[PDB]
Amino acid sequence: ELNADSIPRLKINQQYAAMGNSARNDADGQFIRSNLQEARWLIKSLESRNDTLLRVSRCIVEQQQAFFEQGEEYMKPMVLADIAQAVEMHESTISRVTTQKYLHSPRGIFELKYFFSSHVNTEGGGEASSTAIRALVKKLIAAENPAKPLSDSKLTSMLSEQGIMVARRTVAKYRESLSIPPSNQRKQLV
Amino acid sequence: AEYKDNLLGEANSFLEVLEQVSHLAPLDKPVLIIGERGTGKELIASRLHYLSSRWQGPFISLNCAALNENLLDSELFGHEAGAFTGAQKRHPGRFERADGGTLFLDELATAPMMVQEKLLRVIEYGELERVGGSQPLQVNVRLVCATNADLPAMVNEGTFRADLLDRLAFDVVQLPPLRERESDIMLMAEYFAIQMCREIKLPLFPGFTERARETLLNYRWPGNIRELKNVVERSVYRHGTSDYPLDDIIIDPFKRR
Amino acid sequence: MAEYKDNLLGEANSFLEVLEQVSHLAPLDKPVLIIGERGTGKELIASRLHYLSSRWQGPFISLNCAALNENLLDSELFGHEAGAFTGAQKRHPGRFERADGGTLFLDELATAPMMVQEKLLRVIEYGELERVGGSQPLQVNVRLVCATNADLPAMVNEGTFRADLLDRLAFDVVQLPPLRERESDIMLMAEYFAIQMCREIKLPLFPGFTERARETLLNYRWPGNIRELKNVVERSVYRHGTSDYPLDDIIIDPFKRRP
Amino acid sequence: KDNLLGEANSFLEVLEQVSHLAPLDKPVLIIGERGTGKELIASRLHYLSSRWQGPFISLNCAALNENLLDSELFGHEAGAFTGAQKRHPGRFERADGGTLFLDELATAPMMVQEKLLRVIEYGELERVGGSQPLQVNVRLVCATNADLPAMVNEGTFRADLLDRLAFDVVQLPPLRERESDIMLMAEYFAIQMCREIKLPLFPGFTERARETLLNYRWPGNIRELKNVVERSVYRHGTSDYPLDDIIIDPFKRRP
Amino acid sequence: MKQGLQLRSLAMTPQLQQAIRLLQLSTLELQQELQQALESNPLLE
DNA sequence: AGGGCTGATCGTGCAAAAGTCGTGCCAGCCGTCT
DNA sequence: AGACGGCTGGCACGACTTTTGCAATCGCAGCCCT
Ligand SMILES: Nc1ncnc2c1ncn2[C@@H]1O[C@H](COP(=O)(O)OP(=O)(O)O)[C@@H](O)[C@H]1O
Ligand SMILES: Nc1ncnc2c1ncn2[C@@H]1O[C@H](COP(=O)(O)OP(=O)(O)O)[C@@H](O)[C@H]1O
Ligand SMILES: Nc1ncnc2c1ncn2[C@@H]1O[C@H](COP(=O)(O)OP(=O)(O)O)[C@@H](O)[C@H]1O
Ligand SMILES: [Mg+2]
Ligand SMILES: [Mg+2]
Repeated sequence: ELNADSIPRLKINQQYAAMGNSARNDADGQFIRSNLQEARWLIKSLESRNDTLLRVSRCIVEQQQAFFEQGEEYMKPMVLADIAQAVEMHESTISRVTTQKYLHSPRGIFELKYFFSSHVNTEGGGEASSTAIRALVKKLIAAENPAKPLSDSKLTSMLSEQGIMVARRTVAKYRESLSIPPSNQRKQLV
Repeated sequence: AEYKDNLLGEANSFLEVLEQVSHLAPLDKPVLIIGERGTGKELIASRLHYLSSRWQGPFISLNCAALNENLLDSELFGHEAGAFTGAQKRHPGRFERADGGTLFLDELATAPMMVQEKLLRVIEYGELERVGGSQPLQVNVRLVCATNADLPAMVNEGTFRADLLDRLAFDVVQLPPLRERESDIMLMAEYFAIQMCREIKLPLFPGFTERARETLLNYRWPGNIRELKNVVERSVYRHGTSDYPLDDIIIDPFKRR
Repeated sequence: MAEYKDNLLGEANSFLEVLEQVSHLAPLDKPVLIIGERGTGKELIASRLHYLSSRWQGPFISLNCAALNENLLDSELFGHEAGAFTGAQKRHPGRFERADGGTLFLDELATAPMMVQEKLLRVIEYGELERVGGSQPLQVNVRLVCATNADLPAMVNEGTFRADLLDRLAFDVVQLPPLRERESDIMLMAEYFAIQMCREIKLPLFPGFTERARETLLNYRWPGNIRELKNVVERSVYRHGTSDYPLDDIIIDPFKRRP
Repeated sequence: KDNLLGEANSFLEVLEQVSHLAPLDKPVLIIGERGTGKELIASRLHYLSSRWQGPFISLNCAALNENLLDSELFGHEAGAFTGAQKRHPGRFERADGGTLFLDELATAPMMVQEKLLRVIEYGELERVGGSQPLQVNVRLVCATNADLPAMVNEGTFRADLLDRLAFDVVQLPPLRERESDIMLMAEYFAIQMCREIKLPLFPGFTERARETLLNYRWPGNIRELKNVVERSVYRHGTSDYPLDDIIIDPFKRRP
Repeated sequence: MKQGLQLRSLAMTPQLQQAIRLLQLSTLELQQELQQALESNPLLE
């Protein structure tokens, strides 16, 4: 549901709308008509932004319902072109106006780009993403000895066991993205 | 994972075919068929796609018949921009339809031999033959076929070049004839009786006379499943039929008075 | 330089010598033609020459001859766009125009229209550019590749192929060792495909080859040279069985109804 | 504007015909088999024509787009359903006294034939949706591989084309007919080839097979001559590569 | 299928383009911009 | 008296140069057991 | 008491995104310039 209270409403001054036609002066009427045209263009722009946002949001929530329900660990690889193809979303107006949209859902507060998760490989016609990988790596590092955290190689093994097949290079890279100490640096005396 | 919908495939050979499909399911290669008429083959193809349970949609579903002009199935490998007249942006379609998927080849034998050659040329290397000047692009997707057409016959005919014919040789399926299947036929008959009673939500499944099932057997039954589905609604068409069992099955839509 | 053959499914009999001749012929860019049978390594030979696309910048251009439907095929030759056709768009040059200098792999279909082949041949002979319009042909060199899948001088007699196009074509042929001819790595490339199949299956281990199976392999007419051999290889691999038996039954004719 | 002269007395007389015609702009035909080099001679006339600094550039008769035939010689001015641009005239409009060798005339549509039959009319260039035609003088020239009378008995080209036939189509002598500098032509072609072959010189050389090649079909005067020359050379590629046992049989099964 | 005649629009640039560019902005970015714009117009509410 | 010339209107994209992530890849480093 | 070893982050390339920078010729006819 679009935040209609957070959705501004553009009202036209109807008193000016009734005070211009009677203007026997052409300059006042022309200025009023130009102002009305500009205001109508602006209001239509805001409304089109809202409507396209609602449509793409429905498409993403359909795509990210698994991300909405199970969470970032089950965040599917979501892209604009795929979403635009899936929901018949704008081919370029969407790419423009996609910036700065936020949503409150059972998962929490999520950005517009936060809904779209990157693409990662999965065999057997399955598919994989990025936020999924981040949450899975967080769990795997949690599923490590308190004295010895999970290795980036161990994280790669865990990802491959999950079928993610992140491999050690992306495993270390995402652990850097997750900003956690891996095995030989998170090592602590038991 | 995802479970394929129930199919009345009670033939023991049908179970065997299902098993063969099951073995092939982890595999990923061409899948052809003998295309028995009135026989619900691409339903089995879907059960395959379902058996694969691939993420996203790999169960493309398009025939060849509507591709009357060569351009149509030609546009199964669509157009990019401005080749001929661009009626809409990125005329490409039906190709990425199984982006990471598989293709269902229906009405395949009717396809143009030039069209067939184009398809085969796509098969191995995977190059995107987009009409209009551009660069190709592969995609890891598959294909599958099912047709009453006799492949050895067409090879004698040379309707498609032999290269493609062999290129397709990775999994065959000879569906049993409608006149071949009898016990499964009556089983699915009761099944469709119940299924109609459900979908229409009519208060009572009327039943059918023993004479009703016997006469339906005496019916031509050219399509074991496709004809049966039409007969199902044909009896469902009758009003008050649900209240009491009746043998009123409407074969001919043109039948009247 | 030299790039490792990603596949060298080659015949020690004379496709060794054939490959040697190809390597000798490779450096120049003059007319390049081949010859072969239904599914007889000829795409693989195309890859051979594409590796033999010497140095770098080997722009692989494919000419799937029996494609292009009917109508705009003409444009696919020359170049679309401008305001010309039912549309208007930027200069999508013809497929030959699209690749400048590239490798022109002929699909050995033998086009029904000699004039259409002749129009391609005139552009193939030289490119003077199309400064008038993209509807025309342009000023492009290209490596060019041909092959044979049928009887050339017969069609010359059969009038199927224009003599002038034939005279320009086949400056140096490349025939192929058939399944009825090559017959060299039959068991060798056979187990090669077998290992590929096992690795694809992630298979435990190769059960082996039956002497009856090997005898059948020798006896095979092999209607398709390269692939159909690999085809039956895949056929047996899918047929599969216990690791106890090295090989069972014949996969030469999958078409045959399953027992 | 020259090449590896076949060095023939017939060639001498044909060149004489060309030179006699040189100033003239009359439409011209030719019936030359592949390797004849009549096109090369034609363009040699074009550069050597009275209009030495003239716009002389051919366009294969086979080229034209199925519907763009009007858009072939004439060129788009306004409308045409494009809805934009389409303001560029035809290369034939781009001619104006220049040359466009009517190659491939052996196969153009009877439709193409009649449209050109209009082009055979003196001047009057009409374009799409036009106001006033253009009487644009242009030099006409063509060559064919076959017999104009043969087509005529077939009726293949309308006799309008025969009217379009204007200048006496000189014809290239057959390979068996030409037989002029076969060793010398081989010598020049092989000089060029070894240049491309980058080998030093033909230490083998020899000429018994040169006379053997004098007993050759030679279907293309330059199409096959040099073609077989290079075929044999590349099969050799060695310094000591003589005229002995070098065959022209690329289709044939070598051993 | 082939080519002949037949076949046949356009968008707007600058003013429509500026209006569209205003929407790619943030929510409160659009709100403050709307306030600043409404500061001028005598025919809006 | 004849030519220039004027814009009042003409509005949901894209494209383009740029940037930026994914994944890899690689190089030194420290705990330690040798 | 120096090498193993995984860290761990620097470095890399393309691959997906992306933001901005972009409006007209209408249309006559009267007015201005010539
Ligand atoms: N298990 C099933 N459930 C629902 N519909 C079915 C089932 N099996 C077959 N059908 C129906 O039968 C019709 C034709 O089936 P089929 O004979 O496979 O087609 P074809 O004539 O191409 O072989 C299809 O429209 C399909 O809806
Ligand atoms: N070593 C190999 N590596 C890859 N493919 C091979 C190999 N040996 C045989 N094949 C297969 O055999 C076939 C070669 O024949 P191909 O060139 O496709 O047929 P055609 O001659 O009709 O064009 C292909 O299907 C190819 O994949
Ligand atoms: N006098 C010549 N010197 C060198 N090469 C020639 C000569 N005449 C013809 N050729 C060769 O003939 C080829 C052109 O073929 P051509 O004879 O024009 O075919 P056609 O006559 O059927 O149009 C060119 O590659 C050119 O090298
Ligand atoms: Mg069917
Ligand atoms: Mg010629």
